[PDB]
Amino acid sequence: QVQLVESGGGVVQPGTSLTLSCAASGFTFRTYAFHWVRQAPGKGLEWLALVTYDGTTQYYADSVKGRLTIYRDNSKNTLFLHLNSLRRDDTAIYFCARGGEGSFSWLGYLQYMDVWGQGTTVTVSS
Amino acid sequence: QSVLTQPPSVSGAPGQRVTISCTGSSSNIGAGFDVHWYQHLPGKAPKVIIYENSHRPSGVPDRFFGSKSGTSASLSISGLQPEDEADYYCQSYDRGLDWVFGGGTKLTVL
Amino acid sequence: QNITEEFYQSTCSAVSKGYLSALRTGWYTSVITIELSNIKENKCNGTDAKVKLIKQELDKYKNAVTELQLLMFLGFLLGVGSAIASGVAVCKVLHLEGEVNKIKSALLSTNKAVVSLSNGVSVLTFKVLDLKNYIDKQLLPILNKQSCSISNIETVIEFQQKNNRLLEITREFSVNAGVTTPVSTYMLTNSELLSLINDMPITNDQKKLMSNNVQIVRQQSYSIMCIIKEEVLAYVVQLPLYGVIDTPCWKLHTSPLCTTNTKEGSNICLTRTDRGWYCDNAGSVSFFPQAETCKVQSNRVFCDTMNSLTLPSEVNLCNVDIFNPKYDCKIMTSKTDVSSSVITSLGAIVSCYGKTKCTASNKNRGIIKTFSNGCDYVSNKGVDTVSVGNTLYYVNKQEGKSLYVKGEPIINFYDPLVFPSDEFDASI
Amino acid sequence: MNSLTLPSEVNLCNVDIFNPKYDCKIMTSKTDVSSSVITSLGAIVSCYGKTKCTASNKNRGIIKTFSNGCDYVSNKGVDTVSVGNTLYYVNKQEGKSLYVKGEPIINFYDPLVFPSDEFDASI
Amino acid sequence: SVLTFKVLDLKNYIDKQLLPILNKQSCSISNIETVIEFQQKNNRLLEITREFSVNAGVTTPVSTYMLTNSELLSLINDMPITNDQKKLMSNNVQIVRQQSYSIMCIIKEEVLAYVVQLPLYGV
Amino acid sequence: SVLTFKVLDLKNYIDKQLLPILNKQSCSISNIETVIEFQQKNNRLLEITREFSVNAGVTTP
Amino acid sequence: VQLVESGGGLVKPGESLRLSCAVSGSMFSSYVMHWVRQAPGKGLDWVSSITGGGNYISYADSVKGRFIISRDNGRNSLSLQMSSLRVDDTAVYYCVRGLSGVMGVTWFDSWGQGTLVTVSS
Amino acid sequence: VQLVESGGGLVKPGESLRLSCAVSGSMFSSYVMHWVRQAPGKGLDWVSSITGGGNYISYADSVKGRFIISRDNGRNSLSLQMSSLRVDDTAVYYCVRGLSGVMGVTWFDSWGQGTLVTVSS
Amino acid sequence: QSALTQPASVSGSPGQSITLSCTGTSSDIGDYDYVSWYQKYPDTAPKLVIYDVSERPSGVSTRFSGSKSGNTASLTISGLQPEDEADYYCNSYSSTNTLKFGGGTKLTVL
Repeated sequence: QVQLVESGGGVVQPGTSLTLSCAASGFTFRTYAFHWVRQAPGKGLEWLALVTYDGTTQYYADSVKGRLTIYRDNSKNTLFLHLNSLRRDDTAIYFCARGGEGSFSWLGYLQYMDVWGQGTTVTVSS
Repeated sequence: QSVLTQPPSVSGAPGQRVTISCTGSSSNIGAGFDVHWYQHLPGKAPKVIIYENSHRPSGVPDRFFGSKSGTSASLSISGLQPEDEADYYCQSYDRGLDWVFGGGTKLTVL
Repeated sequence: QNITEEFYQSTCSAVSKGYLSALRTGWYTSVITIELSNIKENKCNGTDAKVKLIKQELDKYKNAVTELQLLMFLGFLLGVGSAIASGVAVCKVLHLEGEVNKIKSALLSTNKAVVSLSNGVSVLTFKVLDLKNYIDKQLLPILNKQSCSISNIETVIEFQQKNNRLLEITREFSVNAGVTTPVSTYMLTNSELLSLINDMPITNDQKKLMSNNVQIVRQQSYSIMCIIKEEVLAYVVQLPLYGVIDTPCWKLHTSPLCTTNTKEGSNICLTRTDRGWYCDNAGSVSFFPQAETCKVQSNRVFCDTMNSLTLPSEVNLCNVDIFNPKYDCKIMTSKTDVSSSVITSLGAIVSCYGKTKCTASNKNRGIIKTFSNGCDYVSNKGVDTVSVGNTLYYVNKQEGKSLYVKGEPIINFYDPLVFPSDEFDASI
Repeated sequence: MNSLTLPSEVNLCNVDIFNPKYDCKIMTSKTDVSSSVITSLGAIVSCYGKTKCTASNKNRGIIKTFSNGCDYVSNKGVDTVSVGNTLYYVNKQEGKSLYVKGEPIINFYDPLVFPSDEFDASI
Repeated sequence: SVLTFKVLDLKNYIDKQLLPILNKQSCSISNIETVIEFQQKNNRLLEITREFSVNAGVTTPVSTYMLTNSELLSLINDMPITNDQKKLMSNNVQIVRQQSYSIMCIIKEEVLAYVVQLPLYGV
Repeated sequence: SVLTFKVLDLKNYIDKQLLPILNKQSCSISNIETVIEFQQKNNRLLEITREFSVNAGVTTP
Repeated sequence: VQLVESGGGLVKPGESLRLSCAVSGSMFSSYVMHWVRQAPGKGLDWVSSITGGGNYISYADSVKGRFIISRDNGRNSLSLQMSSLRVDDTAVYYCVRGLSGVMGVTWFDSWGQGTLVTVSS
Repeated sequence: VQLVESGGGLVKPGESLRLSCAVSGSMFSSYVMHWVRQAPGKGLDWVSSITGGGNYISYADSVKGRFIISRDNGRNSLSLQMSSLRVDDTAVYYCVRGLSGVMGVTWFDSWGQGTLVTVSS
Repeated sequence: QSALTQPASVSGSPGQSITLSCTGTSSDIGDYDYVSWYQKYPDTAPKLVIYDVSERPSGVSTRFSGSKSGNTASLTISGLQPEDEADYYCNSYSSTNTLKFGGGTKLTVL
């Protein structure tokens, strides 16, 4: 059984740094790797970030670097992001996804979108 | 001035168990160095209560019990006795100030 | 500095008075890791000339990583201890699952750190190279393009600079099979060894001593190879600690002492079977019989205490006065008469007997001394060479003050022939 | 190439030292040396006379103190052994230990009739 | 009738990728990329020459420059032994590398070769 | 009065083929062929350094 | 194993003077020597260390070359010189014979009697 | 140096059963063990080999994990399990105590009596 | 944010062939053999339809066909369906260690 379900999100004040969590079940987790992406209403998909097995070489997009930190736990195998200094523009649905096959830390092997989540909706307003 | 901190206001009646804790920075003790508890009763020379937190010296009672954890050393005494009035110390080999000593604790009976 | 000696003529022996011990007493373990990423197939078209060396070099790197994957006179009374003990213990701690992941995660950006393990051991961590960044930014974005072709050859020669070190590690551990004596500079660069000197929990005078003798600690250090799993390849240096520093430690040279009986073979004789080093460590002395274990460097000896004896502090009493009712004063004895000579730090003890030429000679005046019979001594600062029989020796010309005391033929105090002649280890 | 093709009767002497089947070669000397050796699964201490004899580990400090005679410690109870002025580390590699009760064999003979002038001998 | 093996092919590289280029009229190389791979095909032989001037014909143990480890595994799959010995020697390539010796044979008619005395394992 | 001998001539190479080039204003080498022969004139010295670093001053053989 | 030392008194700051240390141990050749001081009021702190042959000297930050220490092992004695002085340096000074640790560390075993040195006014 | 083994009989194919081997050797700890079989008609061929501590097992191509061999060295005995079975596997099975050759080749010295195992019908 | 230029929407009846494309730079979908196309239905998770320039994953029809030409990735269809009304993106490893995405092309039928 291959699935990706989400945790966290909702309506957020400007600022008030957000912690978002993945969740997955029915397969191995440490062997592959998880990574984070979004898509916002009014536009398409935009890449955010990637990790490998354990916490090593945290890839960040140029538009996401600094505000977002990303880290994986080996205890119950759920990727955690923490994004800071929330602006008006971050209202989007954020998707976990998995990629990579072997013991690799290279982005070329980390580009297969083998499974997607349902995404958390994050909305900022007043 | 001492990097080692221990409360110099600990005292009690004879009979119970009193635990003393001395803590330091990361560059000492927690950087793989040992702590050595002394005593400073007035009059004769100050001598070691316990060293490197497990070896007690030759002639001591078993009331003293040393332990270490991270940057913090503990010394517990069960059954306080009247001549325990002393200034108790802690030392290490911090990579900055070479041989350091703590503030000390004045133990006395009531 | 202040090297001095006292050749006793009572029993033919030299004591090297005045030295500082600087003895190891324990090991300090440290883990050294090189991070590295798994490379798949080349994904390239053709052979070309620019992008060719990448293929053989990455194949060499693959061969190295898969190869290391496939990788994982009182000596008779001298005690034996497993010197490769703490390092293999730390490797065994690393064999437990999820343990080297703590090193992987905790040493993410900091170059050196200290982590706790699952056995309460919290020694040290250190990363030596960063093939993560180089491999995944300066090699794989270029070699793995569509119809790959390098920009310039300057890219791959620095890849030599980032791969010959790993290949040196591979070829060091392939030859000596996990245990290496001593540690090569490829397993630890010398400036980084100094950094490690500024890291381990020792007092600062030990730091100064080890800094001034980096070659010594490099010579006595060992290396054991730990695991490769989750591609965080690491090993342990078992570099020596130094417990006791700066105590007098003397070298007892010994020589035959044989009576000059003209009748050959009937001249029973004896030596002090005490050749070696005696350092005054704590309330006793550490005795090292095997002279090859101990190293010397400019008034500073360095000798590992694993092969020593915790001999009692009453040893100078026998060293000065051989006939004392306090020490056993061990004796080598045999009727065999051998012309021979030994060299101390500040001179030479000649013990030629019978029909044998005996000369001390220097290049300035030619021959300078002729020894008739009995063991004799020459100061080093009067002579360059000593010839006994048909062989030569050169004395140490290192500067020091000598004093030659008057002794006596001790073996002539006894009867000429009642002695036994059939023991290596004995005593008075 | 550097071995001996010794007869198959060697475990008999290995268990029972006093057997009328093997020579059971002996080193002998009156010299009293405090010393210790390390096996795969522990440490044999043989300190004699006035000498500190301790088996200690970094967990809780010292764990055993030896009075006299040769004694033994299992590897999975201790990290280091101190004899006199020197320390050794035991192999922490996992294995099962069994310590059998023996006896002071040399006290079965007279205290002083033994020779003391041979490196190679036998019982 | 023990064995034969060829480790390198300097015939082809020397007479096709070096000598047609270096021996032209007013010689000049096409690119420096030609010479660095010549470093790959000459550093091995230089490692040979540098490790036998030291040990004077006989070397203990065998260095990886005399035999790459994959090729040692190939030789493991070559000599007439039983396959369980092959598996053991495959698992202890480092040990058999430690035990193995190497003696220097002739160089005449420029077909330079040398003998390895890698250990067998009977029992 | 035993003997003297000079094995290498890094005076000329360093002060004529390296420092006139590396120490220019906004330095840039002419070609990589300059530095690889510098590998020929520095690998030997590095080998000497790593021989004496391992055996600690005295080497056999 | 005992230890007697002298050199105390009331001397003005700014001048050099001897501090003796006269341990009567038989095997005082190897053990490490330290000098510490206990101030009136404020507790005790380390001052000076000397190691055997005296080739690895170290001092606390209060005295950088101000207190110079030297032992004559042949006379089995030790001496500290007040090259530079300060009015806060009044304290009871203690020789102390430390034993090397399992690693290397000084335990500061049985001390001296302690000599009071006053530099006030 | 002799060898006695049991376990023969007529059993249907496709079931696991036991073949015991009960050598009475005095120093049965070092020598290599083999099990071979002689078919009715067609000659004898090798089946299984086991080496001392039992860490270098090998089988002929007729059985890939079908015949699993073990030895208990303390009880100086061998056990062979017929995990998978075939009707052609009827044969007289022989334990053989083989001795290592110069390279290690087994000489297959003195054998057992041989136990007939039939799997027809 | 830097992305890939794509058509906003394409008009095509069922049964015809669309050739929806994106164009980047050399440090983009150009080269690297990492061209990927992805389609997504509204309020559904996106799914892999084209990876590794022309390789097709499991659980998808072969009527999709991805390719590239220089710096231009293309995805072609045959025999259009009403269920093909979706948005499309081209994702590829850009060599400044990132995974650049597409602008979204809406395939619809009338």
